[PDB]
Amino acid sequence: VASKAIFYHAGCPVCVSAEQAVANAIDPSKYTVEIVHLGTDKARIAEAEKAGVKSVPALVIDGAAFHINFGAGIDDLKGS
Amino acid sequence: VASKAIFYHAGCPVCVSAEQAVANAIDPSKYTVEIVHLGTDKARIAEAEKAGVKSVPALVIDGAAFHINFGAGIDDLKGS
Repeated sequence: VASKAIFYHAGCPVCVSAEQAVANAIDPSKYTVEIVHLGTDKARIAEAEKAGVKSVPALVIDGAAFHINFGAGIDDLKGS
Repeated sequence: VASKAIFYHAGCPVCVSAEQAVANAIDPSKYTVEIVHLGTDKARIAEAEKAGVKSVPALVIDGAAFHINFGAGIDDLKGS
């Protein structure tokens, strides 16, 4: 087993930077990196709200969503 | 490699959270995390600027600065 690290992002440039660097620097041995793309699935947005994802990209560790490099917020994805 | 990750903080509560989770997810066996406290050395603001550190609780990996959940603005600790 390992710790849980859920990485939410919408595929934004800033998100790619965090994914490529930080999310790849994290080893699946200690932390299971679960990347969730919000740039297509609008149903998972409701999940992000409750996960603690208020911006992207967000690294949810133990429930705490660390928003690494503010590219877009969840409000920016929340049109109507 | 064993390049260092430069973590700038200011003693704020957010520093602790980032240090506990993120700074252990990126262990020194991969990247040596260097804890830089601007609360101790104030003349290091000029260094942070050139490093790319626009805000505290943030880490610089191989040169790329990533702000963890946006800790505190560097200009919040600075006047003019």
